[PDB]
Parts: sequence; C-alpha cells; structure tokens
Amino acid sequence: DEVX
Amino acid sequence: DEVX
Amino acid sequence: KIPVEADFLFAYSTVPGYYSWRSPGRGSWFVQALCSILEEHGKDLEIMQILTRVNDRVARHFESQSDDPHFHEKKQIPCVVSMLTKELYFS
Amino acid sequence: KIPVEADFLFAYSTVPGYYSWRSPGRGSWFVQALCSILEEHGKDLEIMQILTRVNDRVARHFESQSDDPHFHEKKQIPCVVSMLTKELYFS
Amino acid sequence: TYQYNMNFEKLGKCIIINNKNFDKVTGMGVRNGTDKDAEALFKCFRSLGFDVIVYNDCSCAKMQDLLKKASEEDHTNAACFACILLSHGEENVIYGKDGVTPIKDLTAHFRGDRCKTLLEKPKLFFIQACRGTELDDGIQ
Amino acid sequence: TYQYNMNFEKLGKCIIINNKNFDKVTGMGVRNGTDKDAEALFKCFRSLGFDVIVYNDCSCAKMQDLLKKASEEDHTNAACFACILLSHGEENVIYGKDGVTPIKDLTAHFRGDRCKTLLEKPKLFFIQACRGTELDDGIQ
Repeated sequence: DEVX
Repeated sequence: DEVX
Repeated sequence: KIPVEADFLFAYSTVPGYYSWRSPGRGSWFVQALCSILEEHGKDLEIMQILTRVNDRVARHFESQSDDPHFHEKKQIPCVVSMLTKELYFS
Repeated sequence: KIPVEADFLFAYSTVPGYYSWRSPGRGSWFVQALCSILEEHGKDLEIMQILTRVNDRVARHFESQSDDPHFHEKKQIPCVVSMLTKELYFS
Repeated sequence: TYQYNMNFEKLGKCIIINNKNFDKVTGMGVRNGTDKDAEALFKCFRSLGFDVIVYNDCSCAKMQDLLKKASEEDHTNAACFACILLSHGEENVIYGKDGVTPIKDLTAHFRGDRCKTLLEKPKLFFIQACRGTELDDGIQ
Repeated sequence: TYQYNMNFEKLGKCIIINNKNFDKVTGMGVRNGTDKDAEALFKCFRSLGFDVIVYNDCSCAKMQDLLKKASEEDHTNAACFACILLSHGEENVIYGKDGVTPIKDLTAHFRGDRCKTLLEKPKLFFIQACRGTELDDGIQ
C-alpha cells in the first residue's frame, strides 16, 4: 500500500 | 450591505 | 476502525478567498437563506438537499448594494464541505 | 446575474493535509469505491448520495497494510466540496 | 442502512457563537445585523430539536475553551452535534473579539480520537464569516 | 425545478489525466495501480454517457492547456463537464510530470465569466491525489  |  | 476526520460537515457562507455579505437590517445572506429553507423543509429534506437549496437562494436572490461602486452589484455562492458517511435527516 | 464560482463540485480522495492511499495491485481506494457505487447506482442516485456512499466505503472497507510500521493500519476519508445550486442526476 | 441513526434521547447540542463587537486593535468593525441572525438561528434549531446555547462577543480563548469543553461532554444519548459561528474571518481563520484563531483548531476538538461520544455521529459546523477579500462580480 | 437540466444532446466531455511516471527532478515515484484506475474510470464515465478522453503523463503546461482549451470549446449541447485528475499531490497543488501546478488555476478556466457555455451547468472535478503528508491513525 503506497501513498500519493 | 456590508462584508464580514 | 474509523477515520478520525470522518462524519464532519462544514457549511461555509462563501467560497475560500471571498467576502461574505451581510445586510445590517435583515442579517447575513447565508443565514437568511439557511433559516428560510429550514423552516419549510428542515424536517423533510436531507442535509445536502437543504444546503444545495441554500446555495441556489444565496446565488440567485441576493445582490450587493453599496454606495461605494467597488462593492456594488456583487454576488455570493456558499461552500459545503462534507465528510459525512450517511444521509442525514433531522427526524 | 449569477456567481462566477457557482455550480462547481470537487470530489477529493482525502481531506486537506492528509495522504491518499493507493494499492498498486487493485488501484487507489477512492477510485475503487467510486466505480463500484457508479456501476451499481450511477444512473439512479443523486451525486451527493453517490459521493456519500463512497465516503462510507473508503472509511470502512480500507485499512493500510505496510511493512513500515509507521504506515500500518491507517485510514482515509474523502472530501466533497460542493458549490452546486441544484440536484444532479446522470439520468 | 444508509441514514444516520436518529433514535437517540436528544437530537444534540447546538452552540451559536454570535460575535458582534471587536476590539479596535483588530481593525474590524461592528457586524450590525448579526443579532437578527442569532435570533433566527436559535429559533430554527430549537424547532429542529436541538438544545441551543448562544454565546455573545467571545474571545479566541473563550471560543477554544467552549468547544473543547463541549467536546469533552457525554454525547452518548445525542444523535449529532451542531455549532454555528457568526463573526469576521479571513482565509482558514475566524475572528474572536481580540484576534484570530484557525477554524481547524476549533473543529479538531470533535475528531474521532478526541471526542469518542460523537464517533460515527455527524458533527455539523455552519460558518458565517469572510474567507478573504475577493468579490464575485457575477455574470448574467 | 430542483434538478439540473439534463435534456441536452450530450452528457458532456470528461477529461481523465492519468499521471503515473514522473521526472527524477520531482522526487516522486511511480504510481503503480493508476492504470487500473483510469481504465475503470473510463468505463464507468463512458457508461454514464460522457465522452471520455484519457491523457497520460502530462506536464503542468499540458494540463493547463488541456483544461484551457476544453474551457474554450462550445458546450451549448452538453449538460455538464467532468475532469478526473490522477497524480501525486500536496496541499492545494497537483503534480505534473515536471513539477506542481495549483488546482485552483486548473479549475478557474471554467468559471462563469470564463466559460459561458457551461454557465448554470455543473462542472465536476474528481481528484485522486495526496493533499499533504499527515496520516489518519483511526479509532476503533
């Protein structure tokens, strides 16, 4: 899970 | 007519 | 688990950066409109329907009148920010 | 006359100041939720009903899974900003 | 299933902050007409079922203390919470009688982790205040 | 009377900006998964009736030009306009491949005084992007  |  | 910022609603009288207008003899435009819509539909409309009708009334029924021509015939649109997760009825 | 800022709607994936989460294998949380509600109700619900249900799905169905424990079990709530003056159906 | 649960003992608290007079150091003038706003707002929210409290000409310390103590009350039997701010403002900021305080700090008291008895319940904030000094010239 | 008039020839244009790969100067990494987002978004907005065009890995000048030329088209037979931005972001700003541009400057092209064929018509903007670097820890 990655963030923008 | 006035502004806040 | 639930987000700490969920279930907030902000009903702003105007959009970011702009003035908000107030009649000294009849009160602010946004409050005038909000309490007219609430008296007729506060118990039978959802909160986003109420505030959308307040957006329309402020935008259509109100126009600035000032002696200063820099502040003459100005308009206003309110601004709803919703983090709600459900529909909201006062019933 | 009508305000130049009227009839805008901003459907943000998260609230001001916060991260937005994206699964690399199944896409961003907000888009995942937005396209499930739209495929099921895009033509029979009002835009604020659609976006409110998207707020609920993002807030309840998604939780961060990261190897980094500083980014583990994190939540997200989207953010709707409406200057609309009417109800909106894609129908 | 898609509506907020309204089967509670009370609809909830409604706090009206009615700021009309400001210190001369702030540079802000008197907001004539705001008493008509507060009178109409308390009658409307009392008619909805809210427990309405009206505060008048508050400082920024009073406004932060009001909402922090309201955040710390027990809302278990309340369905929702409402707060109405009538004051001067600039962008992201609301005026007390003695200066400015950020709106985000006023509303953060009711976050999920800082007000557990309003969790999963709607917290409503109605803000009559300026957000800058731009004017909408309009178009026909 | 309370709905937007939808009796037009077209539902309207919908512009999807899908930014996945960014220049090394920006410091931002690849947004894996955004292709599944844009394809799913393309099918759902096409199914609504929108005329969807997807632009990929856009600069801040290209994003401003896309939205300015869309602002300058004739929308008389369209009911609404939609724009979807998928990119990296910080507060108030959206990332191009080569830097950041303010979201307000992207959307101001469609103001009432700057795009008369969308007057009294809804202009919708869906923004999948970060708005800062705070995390929501949640609460049980």
